[PDB]
Amino acid sequence: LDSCGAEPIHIPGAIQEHGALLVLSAREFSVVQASDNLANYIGVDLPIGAVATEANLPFISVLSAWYSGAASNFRYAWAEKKLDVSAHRSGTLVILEVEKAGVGESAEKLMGELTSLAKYLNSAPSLEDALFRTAQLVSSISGHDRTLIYDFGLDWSGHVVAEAGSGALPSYLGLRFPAGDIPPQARQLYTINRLRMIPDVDYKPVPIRPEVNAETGAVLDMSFSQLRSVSPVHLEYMRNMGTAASMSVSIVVNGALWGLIACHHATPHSVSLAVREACDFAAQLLSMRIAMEQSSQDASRRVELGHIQARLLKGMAAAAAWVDGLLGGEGEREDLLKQVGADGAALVLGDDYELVGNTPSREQVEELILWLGEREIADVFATDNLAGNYPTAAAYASVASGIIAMRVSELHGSWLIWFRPEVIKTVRWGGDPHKTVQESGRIHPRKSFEIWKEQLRNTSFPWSEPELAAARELRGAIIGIVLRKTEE
Amino acid sequence: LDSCGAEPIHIPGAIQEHGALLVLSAREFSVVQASDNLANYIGVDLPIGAVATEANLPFISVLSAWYSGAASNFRYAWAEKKLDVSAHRSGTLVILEVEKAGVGESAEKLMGELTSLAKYLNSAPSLEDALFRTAQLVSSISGHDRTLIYDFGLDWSGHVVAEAGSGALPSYLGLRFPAGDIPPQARQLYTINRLRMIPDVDYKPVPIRPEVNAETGAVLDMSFSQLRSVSPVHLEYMRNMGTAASMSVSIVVNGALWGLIACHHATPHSVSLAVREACDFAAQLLSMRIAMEQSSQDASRRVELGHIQARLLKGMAAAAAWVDGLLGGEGEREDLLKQVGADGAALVLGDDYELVGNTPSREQVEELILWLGEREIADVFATDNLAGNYPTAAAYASVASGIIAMRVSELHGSWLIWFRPEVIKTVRWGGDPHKTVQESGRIHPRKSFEIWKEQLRNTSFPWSEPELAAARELRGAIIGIVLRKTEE
Ligand SMILES: */C=C/C1=C(C)C(=O)N/C1=C\C1=NC(=C\c2[nH]c(/C=C3\NC(=O)C(C=C)=C3C)c(C)c2CCC(=O)O)/C(CCC(=O)O)=C1C
Ligand SMILES: */C=C/C1=C(C)C(=O)N/C1=C\C1=NC(=C\c2[nH]c(/C=C3\NC(=O)C(C=C)=C3C)c(C)c2CCC(=O)O)/C(CCC(=O)O)=C1C
Ligand SMILES: [Ca+2]
Ligand SMILES: [Ca+2]
Repeated sequence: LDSCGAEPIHIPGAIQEHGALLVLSAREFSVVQASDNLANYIGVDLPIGAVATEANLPFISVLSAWYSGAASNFRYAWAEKKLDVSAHRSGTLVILEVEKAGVGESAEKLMGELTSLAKYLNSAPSLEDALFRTAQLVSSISGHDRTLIYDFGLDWSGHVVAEAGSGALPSYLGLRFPAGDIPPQARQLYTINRLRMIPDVDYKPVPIRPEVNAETGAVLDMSFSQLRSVSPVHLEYMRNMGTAASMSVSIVVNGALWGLIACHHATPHSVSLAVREACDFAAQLLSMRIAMEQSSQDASRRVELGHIQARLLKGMAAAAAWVDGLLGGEGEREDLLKQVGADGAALVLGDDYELVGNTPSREQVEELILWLGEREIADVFATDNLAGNYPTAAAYASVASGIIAMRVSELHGSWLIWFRPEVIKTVRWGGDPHKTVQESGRIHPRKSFEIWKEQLRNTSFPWSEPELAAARELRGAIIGIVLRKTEE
Repeated sequence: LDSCGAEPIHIPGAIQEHGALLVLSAREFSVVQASDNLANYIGVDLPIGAVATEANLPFISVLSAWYSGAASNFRYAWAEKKLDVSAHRSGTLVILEVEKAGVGESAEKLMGELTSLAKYLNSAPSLEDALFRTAQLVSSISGHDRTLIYDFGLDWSGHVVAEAGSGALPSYLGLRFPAGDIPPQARQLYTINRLRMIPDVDYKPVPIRPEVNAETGAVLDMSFSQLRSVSPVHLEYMRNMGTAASMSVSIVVNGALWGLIACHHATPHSVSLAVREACDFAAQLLSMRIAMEQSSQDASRRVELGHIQARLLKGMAAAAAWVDGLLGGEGEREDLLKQVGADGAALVLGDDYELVGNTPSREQVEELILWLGEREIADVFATDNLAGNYPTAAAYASVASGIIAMRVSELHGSWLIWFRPEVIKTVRWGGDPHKTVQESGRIHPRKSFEIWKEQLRNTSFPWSEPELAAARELRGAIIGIVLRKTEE
C-alpha cells in the first residue's frame, strides 16, 4: 500500500499563478472551462459556453490550423500582451495556456547554445563529461541557483551524478535519495510529460471553473497542463529543502525514465517557454549519448548470457536426465552459476538438495523454500536484500544476501535458486532515507537533507535486467525440454 | 517500371551449396520440404511427411523449447557433425538450416573484440574514425580481402565511406555507385534481414523439394533463409567486379537502411555463423553512434525550421490577406525563403506572379506551372534536378535546378514554388552509372567499375527531410488559416 503514490496529481482542478488556462471544445472552440485569473492575463472575459472568436484570441486561425495537423503542441508569441501561448490536445478538447513571454531572448541564441552542446556530445570523451556539460548548459540558460542530474537506480532510488550552480544552495553531488521522494504516479507522469516548473513554492492555487467539464462530464485531465497546481506534499518537501522554485526535465532513454535534470532556486524564479523547451532538447541530446552507452552494455551482456544459455540447453537435452546439463561436469556447474552472475545455486528436486558453489546450508535452504512456498511467483522471485523480507536470512547474509528463485521442471516443489553474497558499502544519502512522518493522516517528507551516512548491510550487487531475463528463459527451457523428452 | 526491382528474390526455391535446409511444421515438426543435399549434411534421410524424432535430430527438444519462447532465432552447435544449426519461424513453419561449424573460434574471443569496438565507439572522436574502426574489425574477424562501408544517399545511390583489406582487390574508397546496383526489393529485404553471404559466386543451386509446401499450398517464403540462392543478375555483377565471394551486413538506423558493411574475396570464402552474428553486432554498435549524430542534426534542423514556421503562420493570420505574411515585409520574405533553405520562390495566385529572391523569369515559371499542372501531386513535388524530367528547364539551371512545388490556398492554380541553383561538382563513380545493358529480355550490370568521373550539372543541393516536412506543414497551415478566416 502506498498513500503517497495514490494522490491523483493529474486532477487538482487548479493551476499555479504565473499563467492562465482556457479549455476549448475542438469542433467549435467553445469555452468549456477557464482558470479564475483568465480575464487578467488576456484582458477579455470569456463566459463559459461562448464561442471564441478572433477578436478575443488573435491567434485563433493559427490554433485552428494547428489543431487539424500533426504537431503535438501549439506555440504562439502574442507580442501585444507579451504572452507566450501554448496548447495541447486531450480527447475532444484543446487545453490552452498563457504565461509571460521571455525578455531579451532569441531563438537564434538558444539554437547556437544547443548546437554547441550537440557537437560536444557527438564527440563526448565520457559520459561523466557529457553529464556535467549538460548540467552546465541548463544552468547557463535557466538562471537557477542549482542544476543537477539525478540518475535513477533499478529500485527507483537515485544518485546525483552531475551538478552546477551559483553556490546559493547546498551541493548534493554524489548523494543518494530514496525512491519515495518521487512516488510512482509522479514517475509515470514524468515519463510522458517531460517538463515541469514551480516558480514559487508559496503560490496560491487558482481554481479552474466550472468544476465539471460539460463536454466530458468529468473533471479536467491536467496531465499535460504546464500550469498544473502541484502536490501539496511536494511543496512541503521543497520548503524543507529550502528551495523556493524548481524546474525539472525528464531524461528518457529507450522509452524509460532514466533520470532528471533538476533545477532549484533559493528565491522565486521562472523560466520562459522557449528556455524550458531548450532544456528538454538538451535532455534529449544527452539521452542519445546515454543510450549509445546503455544499449551497447546491455546488448553485450545479453550476448554473453546467450552463449552460456546455448551450452546449458544443449547439455540438458543430451543428458539422460536434464539435471546433468547443470550438474554433470565442471563446465556445466560453472555455466549454471555464470548464467546469472551468481556465486552459488541450489537445485532442489523434491527431497534431493544439490548445492553448488557458495550457498547457505541445506537446512537454511529448506527453510527458505518453505518461506518462498507461501508467495505467488509469476516467473521468478528476485531480491538484492533477502533479510529485508525474510529476517531469519540475516544469519546467512555473507553468502545469500541476494537471490533469484524459481520453480523448475514438471514437479511441484522443485526449485532452482541462485545466491549472491553481501557486499558492504558506505552509502551517503541526502538525509535519513527512512524518515517520513505520519501526521494528520498523511505521510510527510523529512526535514533534513544533511549527509546521512550508512554502512549498507545484507545487500548484494543488484540483479540486472539481462540476468533476470536469462533466468526466465532458462526456466522456460527446462520445462520445454522436459515436455519434449517425455514425448517418447 | 523497374524489371530489376520485380524479380521475386525471396522465392527462388533453391539454396546455395554450403549448407542444407529443412522445413518443419510447427505443431508436429513433420518434414514438409527439404533441400536435395540434406541427407549429405545431416546423414539421415527424412522423407517428406515424416515426423522428425530425436534420433534424426539430437537437438529437437532444444528446438521445441525454443519454438515456444520469445527468441527470434534458434542456434545449436552440433559438435558430432561439426555443424552449426540455425532456425527461424515463418507462419506455421520452422525453417532450419545447417552449415559447417567454424574452426578454431570462440565466443570469448569474439566477445572481447566486440567489447573493444563498443568501448571505442562509446568515446568515438569522429564518425569517420568510427566507420574505419568498424570496417577494420569486420575485416579482422571475417578474413575477407576487402571490407567497406557503403553509405546510402537520399536517392539510394551510395558512397564508399570507409574501407579496409589485404590489397588483393581494388580500392573503391570515396566512389559513388548508382541506386540500381541494389534494387528496391533487395533494399527492402535487407532492411528486415540484416545479413547475407555468398561464399562462391559459381555455386550450383540446390533445389528445395517439393516445389509446393503442403502446409501452405505455396512455394517456400525464403526471406529469412540464410542459404537462399541469390539473384542470377547479382552473381553476374559479382563476376564483373571480380569478386568470387561476398558477405554484407545492413546498418539500420532508426528503423531505416542507413548503409551496408560490404565484404568481398577474390576467391571463394566463407564465414561462420558466429562470425556473421558478430558482424551484425558490430553494425548495430556502429548504428548507435550514427544515430546519435543523425538525430541531433535532424532534430536541430526541425527546431530551426519550426521557428521560421511560427513566424510565418503568425504573420499570415495577422494580415488582412494571408499572402502578406509571406510578402509583406523584409523579414517575411526572408523567412519564406529560409523555410526550406531556398534561394528563391514564386507565389502564383491566379494570374499574379510574385517572384522573391533568385528565380526564373515570369515566362519560365508560367511554363513550369503548365508542366506541373499535368501531374498528380499528393502534397509537394520536389526535385534536385528539374532538367531531368523537364528538359526546357536546362535553360535556367543556374537559378532553378532544384524545386519544391505545391498548390496552396483555396484557389485552384495557386502555387508556391521554391527554387535552388545548380551546384556543379565533380563526381567519381565506380564505373559508368548509366551503363546497364538490355539483352535476352533482361537488364545486365556494367562490365567495368573503373573510376568514372563527371562534372555533375543541372543539380541542386539536395532537399532534406526536415525541409520537405516544413513545406508540407506550411501548405497545411495556409489552407487552415484561410478556412478559419473565411468563418466570419
Ligand atoms: C508522500 C509523498 C511524498 C514524499 C514523502 C516525498 O518526499 N515526496 C512526495 C511526493 C511527491 N514528490 C513529487 C515531485 C518531485 N520530487 C522530487 C524530488 C527531488 N527533488 C530533488 O531536488 C531531489 C534530489 C536532489 C529529489 C529526489 C522532484 C524533483 C519532484 C518534481 C518536481 C520538481 O521539479 O520540484 C510529487 C509530484 C509533484 C507534482 O508533479 O504534482 C509528489 C506527489
Ligand atoms: C537488373 C538488376 C541489377 C543490376 C543491373 C545490378 O547492377 N544489380 C542488380 C540486382 C541486384 N543486386 C543485388 C544485391 C547486391 N548488390 C550489391 C551492390 C554492391 N556491391 C558492392 O560491392 C558495391 C559497391 C562497392 C555495391 C553498390 C550488393 C552489396 C548486394 C548484396 C549481395 C552481396 O553482399 O553481394 C540483388 C539482390 C541479391 C539477392 O539477395 O538475391 C539484386 C537483385
Ligand atoms: Ca540508472
Ligand atoms: Ca546517408
